[PDB]
Amino acid sequence: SSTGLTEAEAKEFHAVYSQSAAGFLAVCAVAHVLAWMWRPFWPGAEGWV
Amino acid sequence: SSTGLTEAEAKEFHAVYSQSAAGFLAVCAVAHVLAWMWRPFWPGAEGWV
Amino acid sequence: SSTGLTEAEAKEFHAVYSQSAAGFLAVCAVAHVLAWMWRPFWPGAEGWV
Amino acid sequence: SSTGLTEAEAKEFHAVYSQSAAGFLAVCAVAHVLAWMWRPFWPGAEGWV
Amino acid sequence: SSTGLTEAEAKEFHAVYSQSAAGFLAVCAVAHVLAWMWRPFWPGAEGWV
Amino acid sequence: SSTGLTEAEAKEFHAVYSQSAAGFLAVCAVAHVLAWMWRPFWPGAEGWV
Amino acid sequence: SSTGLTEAEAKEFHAVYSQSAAGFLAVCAVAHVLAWMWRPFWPGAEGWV
Amino acid sequence: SSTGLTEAEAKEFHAVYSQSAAGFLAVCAVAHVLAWMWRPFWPGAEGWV
Amino acid sequence: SSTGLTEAEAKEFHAVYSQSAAGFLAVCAVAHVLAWMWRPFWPGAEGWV
Amino acid sequence: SSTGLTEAEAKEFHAVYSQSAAGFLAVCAVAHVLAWMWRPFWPGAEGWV
Amino acid sequence: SSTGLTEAEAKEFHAVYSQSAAGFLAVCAVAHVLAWMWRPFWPGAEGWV
Amino acid sequence: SSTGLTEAEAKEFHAVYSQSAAGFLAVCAVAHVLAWMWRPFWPGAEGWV
Amino acid sequence: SSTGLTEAEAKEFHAVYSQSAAGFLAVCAVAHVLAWMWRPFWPGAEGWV
Amino acid sequence: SSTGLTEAEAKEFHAVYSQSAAGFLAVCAVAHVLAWMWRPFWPGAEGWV
Amino acid sequence: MTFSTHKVWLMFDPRSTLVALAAFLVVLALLIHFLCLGHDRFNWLEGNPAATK
Amino acid sequence: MTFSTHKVWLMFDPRSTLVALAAFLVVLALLIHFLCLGHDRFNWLEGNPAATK
Amino acid sequence: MTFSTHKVWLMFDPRSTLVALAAFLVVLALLIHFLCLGHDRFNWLEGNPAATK
Amino acid sequence: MTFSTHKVWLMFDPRSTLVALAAFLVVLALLIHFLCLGHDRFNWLEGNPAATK
Amino acid sequence: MTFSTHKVWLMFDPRSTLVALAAFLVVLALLIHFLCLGHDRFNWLEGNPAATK
Amino acid sequence: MTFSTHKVWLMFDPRSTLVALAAFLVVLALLIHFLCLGHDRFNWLEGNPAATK
Amino acid sequence: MTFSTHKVWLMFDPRSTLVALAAFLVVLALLIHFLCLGHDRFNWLEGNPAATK
Amino acid sequence: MTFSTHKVWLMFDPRSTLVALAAFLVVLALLIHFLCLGHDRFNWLEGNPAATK
Amino acid sequence: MTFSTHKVWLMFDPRSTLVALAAFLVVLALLIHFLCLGHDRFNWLEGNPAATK
Amino acid sequence: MTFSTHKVWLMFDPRSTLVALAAFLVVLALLIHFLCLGHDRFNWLEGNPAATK
Amino acid sequence: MTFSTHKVWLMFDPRSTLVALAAFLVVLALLIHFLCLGHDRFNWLEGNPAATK
Amino acid sequence: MTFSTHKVWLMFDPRSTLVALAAFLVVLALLIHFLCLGHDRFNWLEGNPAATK
Amino acid sequence: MTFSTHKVWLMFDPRSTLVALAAFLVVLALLIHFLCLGHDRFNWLEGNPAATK
Amino acid sequence: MTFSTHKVWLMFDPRSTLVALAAFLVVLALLIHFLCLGHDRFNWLEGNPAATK
Ligand code: BCL
Ligand code: BCL
Ligand code: BCL
Ligand code: BCL
Ligand code: BCL
Ligand code: BCL
Ligand code: BCL
Ligand code: BCL
Ligand code: BCL
Repeated sequence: SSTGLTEAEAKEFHAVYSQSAAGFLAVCAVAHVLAWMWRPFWPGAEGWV
Repeated sequence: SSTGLTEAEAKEFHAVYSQSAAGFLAVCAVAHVLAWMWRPFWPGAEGWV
Repeated sequence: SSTGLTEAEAKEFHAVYSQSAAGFLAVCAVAHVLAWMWRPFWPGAEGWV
Repeated sequence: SSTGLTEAEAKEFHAVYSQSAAGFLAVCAVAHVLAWMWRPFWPGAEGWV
Repeated sequence: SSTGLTEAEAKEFHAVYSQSAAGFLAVCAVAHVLAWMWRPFWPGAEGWV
Repeated sequence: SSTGLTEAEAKEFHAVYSQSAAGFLAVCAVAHVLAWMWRPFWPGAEGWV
Repeated sequence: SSTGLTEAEAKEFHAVYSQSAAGFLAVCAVAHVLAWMWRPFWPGAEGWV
Repeated sequence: SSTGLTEAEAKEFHAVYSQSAAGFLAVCAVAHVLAWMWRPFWPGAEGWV
Repeated sequence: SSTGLTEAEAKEFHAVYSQSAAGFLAVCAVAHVLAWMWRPFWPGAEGWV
Repeated sequence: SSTGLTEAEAKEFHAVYSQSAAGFLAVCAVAHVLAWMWRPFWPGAEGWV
Repeated sequence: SSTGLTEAEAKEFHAVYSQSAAGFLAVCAVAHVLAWMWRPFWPGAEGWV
Repeated sequence: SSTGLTEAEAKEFHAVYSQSAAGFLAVCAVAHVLAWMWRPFWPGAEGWV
Repeated sequence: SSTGLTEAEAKEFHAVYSQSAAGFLAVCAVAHVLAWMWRPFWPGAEGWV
Repeated sequence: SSTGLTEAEAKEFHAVYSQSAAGFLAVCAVAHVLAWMWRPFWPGAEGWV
Repeated sequence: MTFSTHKVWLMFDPRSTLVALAAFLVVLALLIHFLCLGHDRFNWLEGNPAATK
Repeated sequence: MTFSTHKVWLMFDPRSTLVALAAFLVVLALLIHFLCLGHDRFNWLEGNPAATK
Repeated sequence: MTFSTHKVWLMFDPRSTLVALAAFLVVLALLIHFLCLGHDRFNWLEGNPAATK
Repeated sequence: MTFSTHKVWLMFDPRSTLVALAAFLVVLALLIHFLCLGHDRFNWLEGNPAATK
Repeated sequence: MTFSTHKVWLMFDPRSTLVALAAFLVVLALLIHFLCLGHDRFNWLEGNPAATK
Repeated sequence: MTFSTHKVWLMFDPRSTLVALAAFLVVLALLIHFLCLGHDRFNWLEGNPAATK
Repeated sequence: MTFSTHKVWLMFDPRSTLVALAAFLVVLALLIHFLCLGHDRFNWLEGNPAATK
Repeated sequence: MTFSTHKVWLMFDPRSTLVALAAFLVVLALLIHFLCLGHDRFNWLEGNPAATK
Repeated sequence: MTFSTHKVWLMFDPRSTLVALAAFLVVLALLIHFLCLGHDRFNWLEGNPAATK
Repeated sequence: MTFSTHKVWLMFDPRSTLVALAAFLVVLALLIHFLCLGHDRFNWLEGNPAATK
Repeated sequence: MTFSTHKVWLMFDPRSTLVALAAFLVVLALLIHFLCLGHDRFNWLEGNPAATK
Repeated sequence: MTFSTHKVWLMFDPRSTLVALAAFLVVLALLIHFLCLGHDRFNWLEGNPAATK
Repeated sequence: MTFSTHKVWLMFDPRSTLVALAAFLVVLALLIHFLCLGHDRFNWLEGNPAATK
Repeated sequence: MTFSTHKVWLMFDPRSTLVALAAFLVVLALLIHFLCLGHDRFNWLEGNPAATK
């Protein structure tokens, strides 16, 4: 369309892009779980005590 | 019209855009419920006491 | 005329615009009533006492 | 003339403009009456005492 | 002349302009009378006492 | 000449200009007399005492 | 010459200019005499005592 | 495609690039293990005590 | 020559210029004599005592 | 290719470049060994004591 | 030559230039003699005492 | 090649350049030996004591 | 050559240039001898005592 | 070559340049000997004592 | 300008005049509100007592 | 503008008018929110007691 | 300029003259109001007692 | 804009509108998070006790 | 320049001369008013007693 | 964008979109890491004890 | 210039010369008045006693 | 990118991509080293004792 | 330039030379007057007694 | 880049690559030397005793 | 340049050389006068006693 | 570059390379001399005693 | 340059060389005079006693 | 460059090389003289005693 790609080329690029984005989000989720196990980042009513 | 799209293309784009906007607002609503359950953000007459 | 629109297109755009503006103003009015119930914002002769 | 409008077009635009201006001035007059009833804004010889 | 108007157009424009200027000056005169009645603005030899 | 005006136009413009300048100077003279009668503005040897 | 004026035009312009300059200098001289009669502006050996 | 390279050229460049990236990451991983054995960089609840 | 004037024109311009410069210098000499009679401006060995 | 060089010229340039880079790295390694023997730069738990 | 002048014009200009420069230097020399007779400006070993 | 030189001109220029660089390095080496003999610039464990 | 002068013109310019430079240097040398007799400008081991 | 000079012209220019450079270096060497004789500029272990 | 002077729009472009008038009115309203906020008696948000003297 | 003035879009371009109106409304909302934040009684995040005097 | 000098608009363009005069008058009005606000007696918002000495 | 106004994309370009909306939403989210971080109660990283008064 | 020198308008353009004269006269009037305001005796708004010494 | 919206690359150029996304993600990651470094509890390099209150 | 040097205007353009002379005279008058105002004896607005020593 | 996505270089120019990647990696390495130097425990040149608390 | 060097105006343009000379003379006169004003003895406005030592 | 990748010069221009590499290496060497000079233990010219703690 | 080097004006333009020389001589004279004014002994306006030590 | 790599001048222009090398060498020499002057032990002009600790 | 090197003017333009040499010599003379003025012993205007130590 | 390398002027323009060399040598000489003046021992104008320790 406005880009030079076709639907097939867009489909395969989107497959690779989706796999890459899912991997990035999975690594970020694992990183956040690790960070929480290090120091939880949502304080209770009394703060960081 | 002035964008080059047809009504059918505009309709399918609007369907995707509407779904995405509804999902974003739903996530924001859940986030605001969570933030309120963490610390409510409308103070009473005596403030944060 | 000077915008390229016809009266028919101007009329339907104005219908959508009028509905959107009325909805925005209704939400703003509800928000102002809520903000007043939270904390009224017109002080009496003695101020915020 | 120098704007491209006709005298009839100028007449109808001026009718709408005059109505809108009168409405704006009326709302401002009501707002000024309300503001005066809240806190009058012309002090006497002793000031705001 | 140098402007695109003719004498007939200039005369009627000047009629409207003269009426508007006279009205503006009358309002300003009334406003200055009111301001003087509020607080006179030419001090005597002893100042504002 | 170098302005495009003729002597006839220059004479009547100068008539209006001269009347307006004389009126401005007369108003300024009256204003200066009034300001002097308010507070004279040439001090004597001892100053503003 | 290099200004486009004729000697006849230059002569009358210079007549008007000379009269205007002489009048300006005469007014300035009267003003300086008046200022001196107000406060002389050349101090003696002891200054303004 | 849009770079002028062929798929075979892209394939050999990617082979070299992948080997270089893997080597860089392996050196970085060894470096991070060494840095951790020098001074671990995730503090416990008591900090660096 | 390089200015477009003639030696005849240069001679009369120089006559006027020389008269004007001599007058300016004469006025300056008189002014300096007056200034010296007011307050001499070359101090002796002890200064302005 | 995109540089104008051929594989043979690229090969001999890479031979010289590789020799020079290896020499630079060897000199840097010797310099680092010397600097360590001067003052080691990885502190222990007690620091520079 | 490169200025457009001839040697005859250059010599005639140089005569006036040399006379003017000699006069300027003579006035400067008389001025420096006068300034020295006012206050000599080369201090001895003890300074201005 | 890309500089316009031939291999013979490049070779003779490189002969001169190599001689000049070797002389510069020899002078720098002698200067560094002299500077070390003046004040050695690698401190021991106790510093400059 | 690259300046447009001939050797004959260069020689006769250089004669005057050499004379002027020698005169300037001679005046500077006399001035330096005079300045040294005023106050020598190379301090001994004890400074300006 | 790239400057437009011939080798014969380069030879004589380099002869003059070399003589001038040698004279400059000789004057600088004599000046440095003189400066050393005034105040030597390489301090011993105790500094300028 | 009055109700009867409809011919002013043969001289002033209605669109540009409307835009300029809106800009001027918004700026004036902001300035007046800020002036009220800048004084003790009329800063309704600060809520000082009305008698500031 | 009212409900019956649909011909204003024969004078104002709907797209540019919508963009300018959105920009103005966002700026106005930000200004008013910041004004509330800048005063003790109406700064809901600071949570002062309502009676500031 | 008086009531009888209608021919002034054959020399000055009415629209640009009106715009320039409106700008000058607004700036002058703002200046005079600000000068009143800058003095104790005539700052009606501050409301000092009229006798200020 | 609603679920039924699909014709808005015949006057607004989807790509530029999407980019502008993403930029606006990101800037708004950053501003709101920074406002939360700028107050004691809602700076979750600083972790003050919820009752700041 | 007097009542009899109408030919000065064959040399000076009346419109530009009027504009420049108005600008100069307004600037001079503002300067003199500001000078009066800058001194104790002649600042009518401040209203000092006339005998400032 | 979801797993099924592959047609979004007919509207957005994949190379420029990838470059802009990489820039945005790197900047956001740096911002969040700097915010963590800016608070006592979550500056892992500084290593304050977790209970900062 | 004198009363007899009328041919000076065959060299200097009368209109530009008049404008430059007016500008110079106004600037000089302002400078001299400001110098009078900058000294105690001759600041007529300040009205110091004449004997300032 | 992965080991199998060689067709990424049909979209990204290898030379400019390599230059940009090298610049980014060098800047990131400098930033991280400077962050280590900016903290007491991890400034190996300063050589503080590891237990900074 | 003397009384006999009338030919100097074949080299220097009389109008530009006169303008530059007038500018230089005005600037020099102002400088000398300001220097006199800058010293106690010769500031005639300030009127210090002549014996300043 | 390794000993076997001579084809990298069919992509990178040797002259510009050499110039950029030399500039980067010189800047990196200067930075590291300045970092050594910026710390007590490794400033060889200042010559502090090695045990700075 | 001497009394006999009249051919120097076949190389230097007399008008530009004269203007440059006038500017240089004026600037030098001002600099020297200012240096005299900058020292106690030779500031003839200040009129210090000649023996400043 | 070594004694045997004479073909380096078929790639680098000898004149520009020489000028750039001279500039770099002069700047480096100045920098190193200034660094010596910036330390007590190696500022030969200041001449501190060699044992600065 | 020596007495016998007249061919230097076939390479250097005499007029521009003379101007540059005059500028350099004037700047050098000013610098040296100011250096003398900046030191107690050699400031002849200040007239300190020669033995400054 | 040595005595035998006369062919260096087929590569370097003698006039521009001479000008650049003169500029560099003058700047270097000024720098070295200023460095000497910047230290007590070698400021011959200041004339400190040679033993500054
Ligand atoms: C989320 C899916 C739909 C959507 C569904 C609806 C529905 C249903 C309604 C609106 C209404 C409105 N929408 Mg909408 N709206 C969408 C996207 C937008 C976008 C945008 C650029 O993305 C904008 C600027 C708007 C703007 C607006 C307001 C001008 C208008 C008035 C009420 C209001 O919310 O005022 C306050 C303005 C704001 C708070 C900012 C506006 C931004 C958000 C996105 C507005 C959506 C609000 C809407 C009520 C949410 C309901 C959707 C639910 C998932 C069912 N919408 C998409 C296309 N929208 C209402 C209306 O027309 O009034 C009569 C209405 O009933
Ligand atoms: C909300 C749906 C309609 C609308 C419905 C009406 C109705 C009904 C009226 C007006 C009137 C006015 N409208 Mg409206 N108005 C709309 C959008 C606008 C826009 C705009 C750029 O979108 C502007 C500048 C205006 C401007 C104006 C004023 C100039 C005018 C004077 C009274 C007033 O409110 O002054 C104060 C100015 C402000 C407070 C600034 C804000 C302007 C707001 C947006 C206008 C809405 C005010 C209106 C009274 C609300 C009633 C609508 C209800 C939903 C039923 N309207 C849309 C098209 N409008 C009145 C009129 O013509 O006077 C005789 C009137 O009776
Ligand atoms: C509101 C509907 C009408 C309107 C109705 C009238 C009527 C009726 C009169 C005027 C008069 C005037 N109008 Mg009007 N006027 C309108 C819009 C304007 C606009 C504008 C750009 O919108 C401007 C600059 C003016 C300017 C002016 C003044 C020059 C003039 C003198 C009064 C005055 O100075 O009061 C001080 C106020 C100002 C300087 C601010 C000016 C702006 C406002 C909008 C002026 C309106 C005047 C006043 C409120 C009259 C409205 C009463 C109606 C019954 C609602 N009008 C619209 C078109 N106007 C009077 C006149 O001509 O004198 C002989 C007069 O009798
Ligand atoms: C007011 C109506 C007339 C006018 C009527 C006269 C008359 C009559 C005389 C002058 C004279 C002069 N006018 Mg006039 N003058 C006018 C407008 C101007 C304007 C202008 C741009 O508008 C300028 C620059 C001048 C300038 C001048 C002076 C150069 C000149 C010398 C005396 C003087 O006042 O010096 C000081 C300069 C000033 C104080 C500032 C500007 C001068 C003011 C504007 C003119 C007033 C001067 C005059 C004495 C006023 C008397 C007019 C009465 C109403 C009868 N006039 C208009 C056209 N003018 C006199 C003359 O030529 O001397 C022989 C003279 O007799
Ligand atoms: C010195 C002579 C050779 C060279 C010989 C080798 C050999 C052998 C190897 C590499 C490897 C690598 N080289 Mg190499 N390398 C050279 C010049 C370069 C240049 C350059 C612009 O000059 C760059 C950017 C690189 C980059 C790289 C890395 C991307 C890659 C991964 C390991 C690594 O060191 O990561 C860390 C990145 C850095 C430390 C940044 C510094 C870059 C330096 C110059 C990398 C060269 C170090 C290399 C390991 C030396 C090995 C010892 C040799 C026997 C002398 N080389 C020259 C052409 N290079 C390795 C590889 O491909 O992994 C599978 C590998 O086995
Ligand atoms: C006012 C009427 C006449 C005029 C009448 C005369 C007469 C008569 C004489 C001069 C003389 C001179 N005039 Mg004249 N002069 C006029 C306008 C000018 C203007 C100008 C741009 O307007 C300038 C720059 C001058 C400049 C000068 C001097 C260069 C010259 C030298 C004496 C002097 O005053 O030095 C000091 C310079 C100043 C104080 C500043 C210069 C500006 C003023 C305007 C000088 C003119 C003052 C003049 C002497 C006063 C006499 C006029 C009386 C009304 C009779 N005149 C007009 C055209 N002028 C004299 C002369 O030529 O010397 C032999 C002389 O006798
Ligand atoms: C003064 C007369 C000759 C000259 C005579 C010689 C002789 C003889 C030799 C050199 C050597 C060298 N010359 Mg040489 N040199 C000249 C002018 C220059 C110029 C210049 C732009 O004017 C430069 C940049 C150089 C540069 C250089 C060095 C790169 C080179 C290495 C040793 C060295 O001194 O390093 C240190 C660099 C410096 C101290 C700064 C460089 C500037 C000065 C002018 C270098 C000349 C020093 C030279 C040794 C003095 C001896 C000449 C005596 C009068 C006999 N020369 C002129 C043309 N030069 C030597 C060589 O080639 O090594 C194998 C060598 O034997
Ligand atoms: C003033 C009358 C003559 C003149 C008559 C002479 C005579 C006679 C001699 C010189 C000499 C010199 N002149 Mg000459 N000189 C003139 C104008 C100039 C101008 C100029 C642009 O106006 C310049 C830059 C010079 C420059 C110079 C020197 C470069 C040169 C060397 C000695 C010296 O004074 O060094 C120091 C540099 C300075 C002090 C800077 C100031 C330059 C001044 C203007 C030089 C004039 C000095 C001269 C001796 C005075 C003669 C006039 C007397 C009143 C009779 N002259 C005019 C044309 N000049 C001498 C010479 O050639 O050496 C062998 C020499 O014998
Ligand atoms: C004064 C009349 C002659 C002149 C007569 C001589 C004579 C004779 C000699 C030189 C020599 C030199 N001249 Mg010479 N020189 C002149 C003008 C110049 C100009 C110039 C732009 O005008 C420059 C840059 C130079 C430069 C130089 C040096 C590069 C060169 C080396 C010795 C030296 O003085 O180093 C130090 C550099 C300086 C102090 C900077 C100032 C340069 C001054 C102006 C040069 C005059 C040198 C000296 C004072 C004159 C007598 C020299 C003695 C016989 C030693 N000359 C004119 C053309 N020059 C000598 C030489 O070639 O060495 C083998 C040499 O024997």
